[PDB]
Amino acid sequence: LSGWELNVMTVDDLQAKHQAEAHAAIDTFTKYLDIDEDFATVLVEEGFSTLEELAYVPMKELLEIEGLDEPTVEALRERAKNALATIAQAQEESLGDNKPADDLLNLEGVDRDLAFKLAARGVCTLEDLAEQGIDDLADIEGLTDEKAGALIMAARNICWFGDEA
Amino acid sequence: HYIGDLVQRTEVELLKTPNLGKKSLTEIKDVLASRGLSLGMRLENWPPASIADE
Repeated sequence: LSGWELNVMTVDDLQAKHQAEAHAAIDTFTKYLDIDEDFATVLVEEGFSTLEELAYVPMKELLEIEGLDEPTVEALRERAKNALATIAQAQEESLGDNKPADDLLNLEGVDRDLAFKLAARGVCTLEDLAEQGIDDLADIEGLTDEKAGALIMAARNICWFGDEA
Repeated sequence: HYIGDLVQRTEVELLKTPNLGKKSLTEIKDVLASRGLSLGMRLENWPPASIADE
């Protein structure tokens, strides 16, 4: 009716979700900005949308609060550096966590993201993807039952008819 | 629902569908070792002559 997404919770559940979001954002901001935690709690108390890409918003209203925040913009650049490391971690998510082999990557009907999603369940080769079932590949929401069935059938056909070019 | 329907279809036709698994193929081989099912037969639809309606 409003056209926008809704979430329903209790009042104590709202306080628990606010405390969990506060703790998670405080840990993330302390890991990414290298500051103290006692000041971080008092800063995230008044902070709306506590710490995620808030430099585009006017940070001059934070100067109305106590304390100085002159060097923190440079820490934002450090966050970008951490983001690059995070991007390298995303490359690790491509590579370190069971990267697919050349047989699985060059399979027709599958992209790089689909091959990564299939190989994230322990598979590495096209034969390992053929060993998996439709119900085993159904654990990943990116692949559907018909698409997992077609991929399993294609991998089984590549394994069985591999003698023919 | 009946193994007669499994005997009506070929094993190659079942192997061309990914609904069966690798362990399911071994179980199908263990079932077909008794040669009572999956012997590559063809029925009318369900019924043989001994399977008559009375």
